[PDB]
Amino acid sequence: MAASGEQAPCSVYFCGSIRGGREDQALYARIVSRLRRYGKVLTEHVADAELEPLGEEAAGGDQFIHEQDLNWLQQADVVVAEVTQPSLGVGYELGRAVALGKPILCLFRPQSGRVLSAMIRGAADGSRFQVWDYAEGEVETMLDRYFEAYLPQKTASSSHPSA
Amino acid sequence: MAASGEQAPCSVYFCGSIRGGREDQALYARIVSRLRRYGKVLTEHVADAELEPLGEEAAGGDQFIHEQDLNWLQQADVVVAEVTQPSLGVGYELGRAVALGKPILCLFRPQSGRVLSAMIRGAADGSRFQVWDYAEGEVETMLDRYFEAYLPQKTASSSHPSA
Repeated sequence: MAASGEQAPCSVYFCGSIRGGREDQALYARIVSRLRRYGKVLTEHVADAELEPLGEEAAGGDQFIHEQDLNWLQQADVVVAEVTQPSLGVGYELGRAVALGKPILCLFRPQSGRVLSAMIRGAADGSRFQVWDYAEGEVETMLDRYFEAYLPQKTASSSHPSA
Repeated sequence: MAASGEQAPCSVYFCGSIRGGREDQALYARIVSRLRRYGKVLTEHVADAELEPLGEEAAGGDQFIHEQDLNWLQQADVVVAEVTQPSLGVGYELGRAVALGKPILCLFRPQSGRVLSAMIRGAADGSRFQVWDYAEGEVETMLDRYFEAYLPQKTASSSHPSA
């Protein structure tokens, strides 16, 4: 079936250190579901990691996981990383995005108030890089405020002017 | 007292997510002692964090901690980050070094075999970025092999040609 006469949305790269596959994996599949609603989620690897037996060394391909992550992260039109408890993938994904990434939204939850790493917090430039606070009960809101200041017509358009 | 008629060594930036101040803090002060022997350690903030009451929010300056870390990390002639258990500062320090850093040595311990993050491992380019394995009983060796392939005359020089 030919695609609708509409343009393609944007892409979102949600980072969320895996190292195994736990509740963060479940929260990731949900968070990934919202980002997947806004546009295309490139970090499909994440969240889609619950399937098959988990355990890092578990079949998967750490190199293939990162390889696609670095390439897609580079193909990401929009990037947001979840943060709360210590995380190497989140720190690397946020640091790499700081330099190779452009639009970077970071999230830290106060419910645990684990004080976001001083590095991610200090990186706070408020110039594409921002550390917003949130909780599973309002994560969608954090993205809603940021995206509301963003997705204006990309969200939907009844008219489709010639390219 | 005027400095000896010798040139200045190199500088080393040892990264080691703090978030509090624990054994990693003690292992950091020691590791920092070896790097401090090779040249100048810019991450003086780390390790030197045991003093005064710890607790992140504890007096210190998360922004000042990162601020100096980012600037010094940029002034680092050599950079090595410790890795083993999940860490946001290590992930960010390694990611930022991947892009802004140049010489980057990463360390992961097999004793716990926590499988280094797929991102740090996948970043394994072996072109300044390398993930070496080690244990508190041989950490100095990891640095000794890397530095042995490095600090040749900078270690010491009886002659001091004009410059």
